[PDB]
Amino acid sequence: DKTVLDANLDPLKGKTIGVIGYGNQGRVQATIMRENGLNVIVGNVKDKYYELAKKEGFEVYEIDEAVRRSDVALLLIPDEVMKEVYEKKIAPVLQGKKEFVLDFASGYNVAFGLIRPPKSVDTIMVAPRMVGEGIMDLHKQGKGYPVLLGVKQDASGKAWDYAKAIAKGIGAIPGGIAVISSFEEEALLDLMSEHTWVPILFGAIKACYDIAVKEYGVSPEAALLEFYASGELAEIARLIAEEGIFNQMVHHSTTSQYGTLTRMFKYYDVVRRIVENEAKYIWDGSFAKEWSLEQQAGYPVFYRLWELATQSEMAKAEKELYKLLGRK
Amino acid sequence: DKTVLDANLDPLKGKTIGVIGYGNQGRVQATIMRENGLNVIVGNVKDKYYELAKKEGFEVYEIDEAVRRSDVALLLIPDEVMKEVYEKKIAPVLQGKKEFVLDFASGYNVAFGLIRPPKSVDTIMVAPRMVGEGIMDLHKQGKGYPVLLGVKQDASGKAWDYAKAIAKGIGAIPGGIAVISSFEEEALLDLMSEHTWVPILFGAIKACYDIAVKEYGVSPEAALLEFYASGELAEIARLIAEEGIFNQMVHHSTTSQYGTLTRMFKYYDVVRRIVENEAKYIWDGSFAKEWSLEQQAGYPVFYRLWELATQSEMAKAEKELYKLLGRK
Amino acid sequence: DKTVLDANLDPLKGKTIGVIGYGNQGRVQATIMRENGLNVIVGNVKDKYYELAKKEGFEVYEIDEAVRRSDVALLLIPDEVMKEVYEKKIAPVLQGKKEFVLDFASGYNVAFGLIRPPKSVDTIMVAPRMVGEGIMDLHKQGKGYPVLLGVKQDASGKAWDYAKAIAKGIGAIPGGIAVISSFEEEALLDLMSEHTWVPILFGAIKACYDIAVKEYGVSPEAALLEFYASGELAEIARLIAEEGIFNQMVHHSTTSQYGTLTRMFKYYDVVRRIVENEAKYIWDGSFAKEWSLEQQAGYPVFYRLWELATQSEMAKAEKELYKLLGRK
Amino acid sequence: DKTVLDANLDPLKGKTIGVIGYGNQGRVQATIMRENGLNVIVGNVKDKYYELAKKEGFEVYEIDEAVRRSDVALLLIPDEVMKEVYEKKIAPVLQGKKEFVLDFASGYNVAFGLIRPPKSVDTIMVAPRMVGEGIMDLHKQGKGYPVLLGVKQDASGKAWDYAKAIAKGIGAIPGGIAVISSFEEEALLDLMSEHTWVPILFGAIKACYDIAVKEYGVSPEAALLEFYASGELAEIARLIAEEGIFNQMVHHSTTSQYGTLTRMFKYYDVVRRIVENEAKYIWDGSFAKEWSLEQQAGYPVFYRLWELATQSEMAKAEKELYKLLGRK
Ligand SMILES: [Mg+2]
Ligand SMILES: [Mg+2]
Ligand SMILES: [Mg+2]
Ligand SMILES: [Mg+2]
Repeated sequence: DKTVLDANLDPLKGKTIGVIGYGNQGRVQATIMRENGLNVIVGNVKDKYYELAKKEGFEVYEIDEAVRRSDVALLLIPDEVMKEVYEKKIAPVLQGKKEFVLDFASGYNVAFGLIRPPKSVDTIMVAPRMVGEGIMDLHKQGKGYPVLLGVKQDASGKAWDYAKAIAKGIGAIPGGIAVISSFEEEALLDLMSEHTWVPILFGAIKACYDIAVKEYGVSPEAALLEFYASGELAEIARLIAEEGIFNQMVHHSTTSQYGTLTRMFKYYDVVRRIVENEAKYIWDGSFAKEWSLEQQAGYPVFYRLWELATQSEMAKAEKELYKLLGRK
Repeated sequence: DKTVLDANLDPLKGKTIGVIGYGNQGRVQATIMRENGLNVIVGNVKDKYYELAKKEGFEVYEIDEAVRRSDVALLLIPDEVMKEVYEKKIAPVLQGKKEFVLDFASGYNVAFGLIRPPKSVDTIMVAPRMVGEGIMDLHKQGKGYPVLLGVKQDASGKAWDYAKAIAKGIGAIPGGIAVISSFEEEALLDLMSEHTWVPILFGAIKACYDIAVKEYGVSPEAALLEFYASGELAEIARLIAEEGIFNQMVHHSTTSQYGTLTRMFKYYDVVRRIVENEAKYIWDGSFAKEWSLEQQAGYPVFYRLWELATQSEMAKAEKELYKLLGRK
Repeated sequence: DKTVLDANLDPLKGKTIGVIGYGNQGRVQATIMRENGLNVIVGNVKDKYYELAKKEGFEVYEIDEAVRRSDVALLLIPDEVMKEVYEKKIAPVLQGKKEFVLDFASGYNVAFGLIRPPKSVDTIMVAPRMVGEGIMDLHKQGKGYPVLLGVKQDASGKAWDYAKAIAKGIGAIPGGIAVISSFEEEALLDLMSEHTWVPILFGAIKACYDIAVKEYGVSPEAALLEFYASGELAEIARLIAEEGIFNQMVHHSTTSQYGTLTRMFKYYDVVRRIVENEAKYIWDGSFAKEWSLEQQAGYPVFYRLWELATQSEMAKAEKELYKLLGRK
Repeated sequence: DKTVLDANLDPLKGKTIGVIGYGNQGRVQATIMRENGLNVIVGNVKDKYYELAKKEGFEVYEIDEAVRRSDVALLLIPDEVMKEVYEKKIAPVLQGKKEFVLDFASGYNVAFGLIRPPKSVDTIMVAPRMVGEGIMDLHKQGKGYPVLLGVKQDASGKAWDYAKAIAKGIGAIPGGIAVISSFEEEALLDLMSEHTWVPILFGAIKACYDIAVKEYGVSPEAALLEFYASGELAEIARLIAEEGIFNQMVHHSTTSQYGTLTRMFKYYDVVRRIVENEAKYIWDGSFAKEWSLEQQAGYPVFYRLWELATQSEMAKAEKELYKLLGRK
């Protein structure tokens, strides 16, 4: 199969590396690769993070100074401000380079054309699939972890080797794995999840609550206990990842199995058409445009929805309960 | 009827003219009217074009400078950057004028309100209907060529006279003609063509290819030969422009005539509905809004579509083929 | 893999050939193989053409006489009269043959069963993709040109060799190419083009005109200048055939590209449905029946439509105009 | 204006006329114009009509012979056999003529392209609006009567004069009138009547009968008395033709007027849609195709319908009844 389990690490010995940002991700990658025998420098503005990184032993600079010194760079910062930074400070120095390597953690700002670097550069991609904290909690066992690879522009044929060397330098492999894919094939995923089943689930829960209350005379303090106020859900999401998704149900009763399976094979089509519509809306690039426009307006909708959701009925009752049970 | 065939040229003798931009159009217009007995000056930024115009015997200044010296101006540049230019350099120098004449080549940035000059100015329109190159290939025979005229604001009653004088000064008349119309009546046209039959044609071709392949087991190397890989279309367009649209078919076989006529009179309503929808969407001004917003966003959709189209199935086969026939 | 570029030519040395018809095709196809070192004889009715072919150095006989002498034949005449000819003069003289070869230029009269020759005959197909005139303009460069091959009935296992030898004998190869296919896979093509995008295009243009006029108060003398009275379509088709279909647009503006691409990916479904319907209506053979019937009636619909189309407002306006521009 | 009431008659004095057919129409026009000072000859096959026509004082020849002698001709025969006749006997004798005039009584076989004479000929139309018998019953009062005129092909600028002279030579004017129109504007009419209200009326009557019987227990021997077995209808049509269509109702009772007017303004749209569909089906020429094909088959549908209609229930009841009232 395409999968990869280990590779070399030499192309990054003899060069310097410039890490951008020192948030959750930037901190981890940086340290782990300082351990693997690499020269590392950071680029960031003088703020809280700035003091935190040097303090761990690093020689911290500002951003564009960390690039003139480097032949490689890691742009580990959010996808909402990464654009502006690339045009003001980076773009000129980048133009004034000969052979560079530029890395990302997400393909949003690239796959959709919001960033179009030159052809004198080797562009790559490296995307983990961990929340960011447990990654360290696992590396201390020598464990690896999974990632996604990809490339958009190679001018030396060495892009894949560079990417594998990177994935190795961060403890992801050996021990874990790394897949080959494109940028689109990662943004598509990181969005669909945030668009199809999370909101569907939330709305289904809210609807169960509303119906149980306003049509069957049920107490608000009860529904919550069953639906999500109890950690039964976590128990499900756990056995899912460990024992499997379907084999998980073997631990529950037969009635639950029957109802679940029937109603699952019964509603599979609606969710399918929904997912189709959303994925199509994304593939073309409308959602990026929508989000950028909303940014250009002042996040009005965001405000009103963040209001409505909290000022709903379920949220209030949840408040009294969580208080009554000590839950903060 | 409305049509005009020739008029005077005296109102432009005794004045100066400022031609903005020395691209395809501006170059031609200036080169021509330098011959009809007129003094001409250019305004443009110092780049490739700047060296070319002066090289041809012109005196080249900066844009704002070329206006202080002029009582007339030709704003021959794309409709995508004209706004900022007009707002920064022109607007003040124009406020500091007494009686001016401003000319365009399209009505997009005006008809839709993206430009609202003062009332101390005569605003006009002159729109050819040629690709830009053949205009020279024809003037060398002394021929004329067709144009569209219009006016948005006149404060001296001489606007139409100025417009006719201009159309004469560029060799369009006599020999060709000139029509009277508005700005809307030109943008509407220059858009509808780009919105109704070009894309319908392209999609129909693509669909014929896809169907022929994926449902009848046909070779990709064949369909192209019939549909567009052969220059049969060029002959059709030529006979259209020269002999007539319908009379053209007299040269083809009876079977083709029958099929074409029937299937045309059969599928006329659908395209009519489509065209109605699009023209209505334009008349109000939504398309301009959409385009300006996409500009403000970063042309994501443009990028993704330019990607999909090329990464299609037909394009790859056409690429394999063009290489095979020797076609570059 | 599939395509062919050159082959042998020996099977046609030691044999005679009988060319039927001396119209456009028969004229070119004959001279070239006469040059390539082949004995050639023509069969045609004694009329204008009859004098032309012999005048060029040929020995002209009558059709039935040209077959008794030949072991091979080329039936290069329209698909509307071929049936009677084959049924009256050819079939009788053909029963008393032993090893014959029969060639065509189209598969209409065969693929649809309107002709069912015997089994002692080798039936083949050769279909160029050129207007018929430029083919000779190109052969003088030693060039080749495209063709489609196919077979319906082989009683000697040598049919493909004969077809390749033929294609080589008319200058199409080497220099050009030749594809292997069936009769259907050519009739389907030569029809769909005449059924799907040509009439859709014509109707869309007509509708654009009608709408622009009768709902926005536009002048008839103007719309034409934009839509087709200018040869912009010719430039589009030329760039299509030469550089590519989509890459063609790079020479246009950005607004045009955006509108075109959007409206193309927006309507792809409707035309797909249309094309499906038409291709299905053909595959089964209904259109052939329709056309064979209309002939038995007197071409009434043909007449009425040829009338309506010409007596439309657009045609009258184009007539008033083409006069005004000197166009005959 | 737009109408004619009288005109000259000299262009037809000094010439001969060939009247084809001696049926109801031809007999009348011939007998008449033999009185207005014209030399007349007939062409027809030797049968009853031939003997009758030569008995009435004419000199009779054979059709083809009657044309060599004439410079004008009247083709007064049905529209179902005219084609073969024109193609066999007339066309050959007509190619060798110099300046001819050809007249019709209906535009069916022409307007639809089933006949396409040469260009050295003057083609015209003259269509009365009478059953054929009463025309003589009226002429003997010196009256005129209505006609329709038209032209398809004039090569001498004299057709209209010829047409008026003809309309005069038959006593239709003065006393009557003559209208200007085309061939289409005559066949369209002569068909619509036979397609829209005649069959609608018949079906409505049949339906009233069926409903009255099979849902309200009525006697078959009664309904007929009311619906059409009584001549009440004839009076309505007579008053229509004489006093007017709506003023007619003044003689009936109020209740009738109210119901009629209401249900008339209530059902106007449906019949309008029907008529639109039918007129459109005609204008293009599909009905002619249909009829010619049915002719080419054996008139099966005609037979089956002539059977069904007569073998209905209403017909059997009317047969039992008419016998009971002495009606043959
Ligand atoms: Mg995310
Ligand atoms: Mg344009
Ligand atoms: Mg063809
Ligand atoms: Mg009739």
